[PDB]
Amino acid sequence: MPRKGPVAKRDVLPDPIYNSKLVTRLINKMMVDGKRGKSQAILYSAFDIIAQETGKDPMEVFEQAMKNIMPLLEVKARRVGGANYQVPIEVRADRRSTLGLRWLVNYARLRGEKTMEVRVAREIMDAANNTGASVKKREDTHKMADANRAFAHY
Amino acid sequence: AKKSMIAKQKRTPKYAVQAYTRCERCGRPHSVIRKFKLCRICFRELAYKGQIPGVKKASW
Amino acid sequence: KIRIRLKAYDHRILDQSAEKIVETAKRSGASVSGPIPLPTEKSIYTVLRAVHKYKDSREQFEMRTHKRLIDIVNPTPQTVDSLMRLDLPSGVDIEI
Amino acid sequence: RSLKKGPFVDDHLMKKVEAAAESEKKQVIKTWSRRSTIFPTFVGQTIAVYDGRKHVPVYVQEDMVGHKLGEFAPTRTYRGH
Amino acid sequence: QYYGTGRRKSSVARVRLVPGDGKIVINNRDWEDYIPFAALREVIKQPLVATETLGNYDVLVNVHGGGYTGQAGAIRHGVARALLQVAPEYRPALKSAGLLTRDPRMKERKKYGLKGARRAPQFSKR
Amino acid sequence: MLKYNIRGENIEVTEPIRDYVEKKIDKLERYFTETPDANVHVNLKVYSDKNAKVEVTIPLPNLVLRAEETSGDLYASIDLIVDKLERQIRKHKTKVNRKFRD
Amino acid sequence: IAGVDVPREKRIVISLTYIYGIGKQTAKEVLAEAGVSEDTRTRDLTEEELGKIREILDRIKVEGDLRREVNLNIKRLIEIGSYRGMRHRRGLPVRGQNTKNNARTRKGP
RNA sequence: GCGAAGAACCUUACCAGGUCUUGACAUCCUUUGACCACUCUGGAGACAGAGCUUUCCCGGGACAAAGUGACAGGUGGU
RNA sequence: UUAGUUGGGCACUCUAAAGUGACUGCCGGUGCAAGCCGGAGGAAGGUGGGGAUGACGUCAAAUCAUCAUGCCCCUUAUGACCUGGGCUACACACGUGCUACAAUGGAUGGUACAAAGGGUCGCGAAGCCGCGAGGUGGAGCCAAUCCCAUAAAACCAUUCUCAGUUCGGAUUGUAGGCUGCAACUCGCCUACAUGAAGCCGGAAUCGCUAGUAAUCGUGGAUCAGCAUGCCACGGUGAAUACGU
Ligand SMILES: [Mg+2]
Ligand SMILES: [Mg+2]
Ligand SMILES: [Mg+2]
Ligand SMILES: [Mg+2]
Ligand SMILES: [Mg+2]
Ligand SMILES: [Mg+2]
Ligand SMILES: [Mg+2]
Ligand SMILES: [Mg+2]
Ligand SMILES: [Mg+2]
Ligand SMILES: [Mg+2]
Ligand SMILES: [Mg+2]
Ligand SMILES: [Mg+2]
Ligand SMILES: [Mg+2]
Ligand SMILES: [Mg+2]
Ligand SMILES: [Mg+2]
Ligand SMILES: [Mg+2]
Ligand SMILES: [Mg+2]
Ligand SMILES: [Mg+2]
Ligand SMILES: [Mg+2]
Ligand SMILES: [Mg+2]
Ligand SMILES: [Mg+2]
Ligand SMILES: [Zn+2]
Repeated sequence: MPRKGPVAKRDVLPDPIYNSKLVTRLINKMMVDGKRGKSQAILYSAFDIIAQETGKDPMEVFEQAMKNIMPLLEVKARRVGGANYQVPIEVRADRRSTLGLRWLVNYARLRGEKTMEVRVAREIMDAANNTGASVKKREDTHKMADANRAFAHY
Repeated sequence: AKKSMIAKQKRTPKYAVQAYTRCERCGRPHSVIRKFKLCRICFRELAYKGQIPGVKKASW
Repeated sequence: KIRIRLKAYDHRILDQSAEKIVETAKRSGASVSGPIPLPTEKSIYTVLRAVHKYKDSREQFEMRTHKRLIDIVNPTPQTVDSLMRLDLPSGVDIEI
Repeated sequence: RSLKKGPFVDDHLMKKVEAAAESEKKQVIKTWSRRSTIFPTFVGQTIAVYDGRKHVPVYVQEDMVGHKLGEFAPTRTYRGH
Repeated sequence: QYYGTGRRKSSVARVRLVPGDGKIVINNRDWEDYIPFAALREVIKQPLVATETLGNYDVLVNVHGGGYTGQAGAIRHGVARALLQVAPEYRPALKSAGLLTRDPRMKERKKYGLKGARRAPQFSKR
Repeated sequence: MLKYNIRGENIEVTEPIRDYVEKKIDKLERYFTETPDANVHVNLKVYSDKNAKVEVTIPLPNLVLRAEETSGDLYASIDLIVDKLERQIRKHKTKVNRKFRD
Repeated sequence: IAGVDVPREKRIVISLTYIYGIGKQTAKEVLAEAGVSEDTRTRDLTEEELGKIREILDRIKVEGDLRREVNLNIKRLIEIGSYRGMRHRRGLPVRGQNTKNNARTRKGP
């Protein structure tokens, strides 16, 4: 019942070396307990594997990896009288990027290899090739949302 | 059983380890500050009265 | 070649009493440096507010002490007597 | 005394058994000091140690040297639930 | 000359600026060592990149206090205040990025009945 | 499976009293077909003018059951404290089911 | 091999600690008096190296002899009547720690 | 992780054993005015028996020696 | 000068007294007015951030045990002294915390960066000894001067290679240190060895909106000794808020 609605949003600083916004927002996503050095370093070294394994562009390939896992639709369930109906709805521009990084890192921890260094770098390779767990979940979101297209606006 | 207890604490004990501190006004054993030799209750009730120099309520 | 240490709970007495020394000292011992405001030392005492229960409700008290410093370079025969004569009130402690 | 300055032995307990060597386990010793380490001189003697409400007799062996008197006089009375 | 003493958190950084090549001196120690992170290194040059003077002046820094990031923030404010003294014509440029402002964020105080600044002990219904 | 805890003050918690409290509050199981195991807080106190008090708290997950009563003797209060508790279970359960069925 | 089978893929500093009565720190001296480097695989030491270690480890106590000594000490306390005997004989915590809660590592499940 | 901002003896308010009855703590009684402390013995200690000393200061005094009363003392209940 | 050291100077920080500064002050739009939206100046803009401050009253809420006190009760004891024991028990149930279940990690070596406090029957350095907890020693300090007091995470190199293990440390045997007249019931710490449950936790449930949560160290009260509790200090430092 309370609350005034819209609120301000945090800023992002342009990181050196790989000047980008997604990179800076990715560093803070996989950081734990405020250790910037640990989280930042594994990302910078991970881009080396991106160059050595399949060298196209460290700035690129990461790009379309994001634009291949960011969802287009979304489900925001609501409870109606008698039964709860999963209502499909669009995804805003800001949450478009947020749901990408979170899905990237949740399944980068579950990859199952020796180091987080390899695991994160390999995962974006699979996404850049329309494969992997991160790509898989977005299809689940789309399949479920498009299955309930009936009461989309109604 | 307190008048006996206060008198007991005044006189010197068998060894230096038996000795301890007691509140001067009331005489409770727990929570005594040896800067003032008052317990936490007598300290509050008498600091409000403006009789402890320097002591004032702390906002920050 | 004489230093003066002043401490007080209330600076209003301290600053006023400190000024009295400065005027009197320069009468004979003109070589007097200005008072130096040495850092104040503070202590807190958090106390349970209630009597029996309620450890979550407490109360905090403080004790701030202010200090000053007076330095004299070239003394005079009456400067010590002048310092001796000037007796500051209570609430301030002097120390030559 | 758990240090180099030890060991600690109670005076009135130590002196009583010292003059009881002529008895040679002929008299029970009734003492309260539980904080005395058992000496070699105590071996073979029987001492009654206060357990908080009464005196319990213990016969000193050679294996008991270096321990305290109270170790062989249990205080809390536990019998299960 | 060009004193631009700036602060951040618990850090105070007194910076004297002189024309030169671009060498940075911190407590008589090379600045490659004192600031290890290259990410922390770019922010030092923000007042020197809005105005094209990066390869023209030498900074002599005598910082004291605060954590390693704390001196990095306080030295950014240090040069900007000193650089603004060099020429007032840079004020609109630096103000746009918000570099003259001294950040007001400080660590809070602990409160009684709480396990920190705002952390509350676990509540049990029954 | 309910676990009890009686805080007897100014009174002795005799075994017959313990059995009486346990068996009377045990019939609430019929209503709430899955009562997750929870702790019951029961308080008893008697005044100088022969008045008895009972307080019951049964923190079910979404159901905070309470009732407090004052009567003549101890047994009347316990028998009269079921009515206040049974009302709340019937109030809370039938509120959820019928409203979501418009 | 050295009293009992030790791991092969492991390292001599780590493999030795697989016998009762030896530990990480003590493995530093037995690898020092043997004059052999710490970073050596177990399936690399020669007979001359392995011979010195067995000679060095002979002086220190090992399994069996140490296993029986500690049990003998435990037995000595059971019938002497010492307080620790009833703790050992009943399985309750022996040293000075409480029993109202948190004594499961010795009492069991 | 509440009174308890610190339970090995003390704290301690509980229990066992060993002890005292104007009393451990204040007022008014009366004789001396310092009163003790210490060493030895029995001592678990409290306490029982002996010796050295108790020097008050200025008719005043506070304490202490000695027995009596008025009296004291209760962390006993609401 | 080995070192801000010494000589020298308050230039800068710094400490603390007195002042300025933020008041919808100004501008534009909107409104009739309160006001609302945006913008400039500024370090700070809309009660800037945080504290102290808790109206009439409700719960016969808690405290006769901090203190006081009506009435009732005891008084060769329900008052007074001493030693020993207990408040530390244990088939079990619940609440609040600490440590983990490892590779963003363990181990080894090098090194940088704080704030806030305490110290006279007190803090206790250098030096020497011991693997260690610690011992001798006595400098300086009634302290912006000396001590407590080397901050830790972080950074840089090597190694371990996904296992109940070089993870985890409970538990236990032996040998020690320190306080105290005294460490068995019943203290803390050190050395060697033993090596348990535990590989992310069911139903359910808790905290938090920015220097916050999260994480890492530091100090103080009580204190001869003893805190994973309490009260304060700083280092690094997020994600999200469509909306009712
Ligand atoms: Mg003590
Ligand atoms: Mg509560
Ligand atoms: Mg009925
Ligand atoms: Mg303990
Ligand atoms: Mg709490
Ligand atoms: Mg006692
Ligand atoms: Mg005599
Ligand atoms: Mg005598
Ligand atoms: Mg206007
Ligand atoms: Mg504005
Ligand atoms: Mg107000
Ligand atoms: Mg009531
Ligand atoms: Mg009550
Ligand atoms: Mg009373
Ligand atoms: Mg307790
Ligand atoms: Mg380990
Ligand atoms: Mg012990
Ligand atoms: Mg070990
Ligand atoms: Mg298992
Ligand atoms: Mg595993
Ligand atoms: Mg301590
Ligand atoms: Zn008091």
